[PDB]
Amino acid sequence: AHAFWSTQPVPQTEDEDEKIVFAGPMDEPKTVADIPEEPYPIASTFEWWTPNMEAADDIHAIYELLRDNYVEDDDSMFRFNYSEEFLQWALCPPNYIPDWHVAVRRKADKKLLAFIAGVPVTLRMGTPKYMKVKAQEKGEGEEAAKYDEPRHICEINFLCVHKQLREKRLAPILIKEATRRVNRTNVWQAVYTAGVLLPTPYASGQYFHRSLNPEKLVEIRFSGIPAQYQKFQNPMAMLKRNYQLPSAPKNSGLREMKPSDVPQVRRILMNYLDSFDVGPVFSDAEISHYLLPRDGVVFTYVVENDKKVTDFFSFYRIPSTVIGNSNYNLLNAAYVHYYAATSIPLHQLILDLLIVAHSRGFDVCNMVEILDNRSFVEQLKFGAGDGHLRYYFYNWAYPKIKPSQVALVML
Ligand SMILES: CCCCCCCCCCCCCC(=O)SCCNC(=O)CCNC(=O)[C@H](O)C(C)(C)COP(=O)(O)OP(=O)(O)OC[C@H]1O[C@@H](n2cnc3c(N)ncnc32)[C@H](O)[C@@H]1OP(=O)(O)O
Ligand SMILES: Cc1nn(C)c(C)c1NS(=O)(=O)c1c(Cl)cc(-c2ccnc(N3CCNCC3)c2)cc1Cl
Repeated sequence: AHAFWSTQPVPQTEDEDEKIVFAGPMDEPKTVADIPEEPYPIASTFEWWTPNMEAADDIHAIYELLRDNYVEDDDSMFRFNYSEEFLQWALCPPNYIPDWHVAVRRKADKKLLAFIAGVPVTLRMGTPKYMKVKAQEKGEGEEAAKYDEPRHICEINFLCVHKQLREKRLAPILIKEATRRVNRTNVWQAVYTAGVLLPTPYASGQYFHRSLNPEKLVEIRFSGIPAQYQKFQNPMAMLKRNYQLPSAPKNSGLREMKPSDVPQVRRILMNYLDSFDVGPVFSDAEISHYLLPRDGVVFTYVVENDKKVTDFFSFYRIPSTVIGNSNYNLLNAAYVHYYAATSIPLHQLILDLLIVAHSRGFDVCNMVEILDNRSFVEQLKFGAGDGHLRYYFYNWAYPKIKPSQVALVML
């Protein structure tokens, strides 16, 4: 049973998801005037707080909460340690709404207890291709096309309750208050991902990992030496050999992205993401924000030969705290972000991603099997992990799609 999720406008079961044939809202159309202006009620010893995600101290406060209380693996070996610079980048994109950054603090001494954050996204979330075909076959083209235009909605992330406050039904209250603040802004859908299975994803993909520093990954037990390698005299030497990379990129004309690259990168990215059922639409301002290099946060390279940009890739950094190991404090992970290839095969473009990430001291390259990420898995020696990222909408009925039909990278 789901005492909270059963009350919310999301599909309730997989069986229900199979009956969905058109994109559209779940709930009753409602107005901003219908939405309470007073904050959701909360216990008298707590209070709502809106941190300023551009202000160093407030960013540091939220950073500490997440550092100590955000996503861990099941064996409490690793915990995400999103940096302060990362949080300001993720949470303050163009036209962000400060009121969508929602915290709870203990009233007496202002102890920070919980967080949830929304950001705007312009999303294509109309009926997927395979379902539009079914609609044509049945003379239902019109209903299937009703919500084809890209929508201005909310992306939700960084939901976090302090370890001491777990299993007290605080997460639902955060979710209700975030919903209220978003609805007051006349937005009625959200998109979110989680590693856990909730009612009810519209897509799911496995995580994949590419070892860059296998000796450290084995040391911290992110990886082990696979059985097959025990037939060698030095299993770790062979493992290191297996994962060795060039020390400099191989593509002629690879360089870091510059502000002047924004229009070309926008063009080639938007052309590419069009091929997917669910994907973001990005303005120039949003391309600049999400793709221009930021030290320690996001790294973006373009292939420019003979004064023209033909390809690009981007990756972002999230270190994870290594909880139990004494010798290392962090696992430095690079995550595959947006990319587009027009001049070279995708594997040739992404090999340079691995090369750059390795040169910069990253330990592993991670991604979900979205976009065309499957197309380079084997050649570049990615392996599936035990994790899955599930993709959800709030208040949006959506036919189940494959993860290779998802083009929205979730941070
Ligand atoms: C229109 C605008 C709409 C805006 C809102 C869109 C919706 C956004 C929804 C949020 C998208 C977040 C995207 C991300 O950030 S995913 C990252 C989530 N964060 C973590 O995993 C950090 C570590 N864990 C925690 O901080 C806590 O365990 C959390 C906060 C996750 C739950 O705290 P706690 O463990 O103390 O439990 P509770 O007693 O307060 O509450 C129990 C209820 O919460 C349901 N639950 C558990 N985990 C999740 C989860 N990841 N998404 C949604 N719901 C979740 C659970 O099924 C149960 O409901 P029900 O099964 O009884 O029905
Ligand atoms: C290195 C490491 N550090 N940590 C903390 C872990 C769990 C690992 N192991 S992992 O790499 O193999 C991996 C990774 Cl990265 C991520 C998740 C996961 C779980 C829940 N949710 C998300 N969302 C990402 C998008 N925003 C919303 C939440 C990701 C699961 C695994 Cl299992």
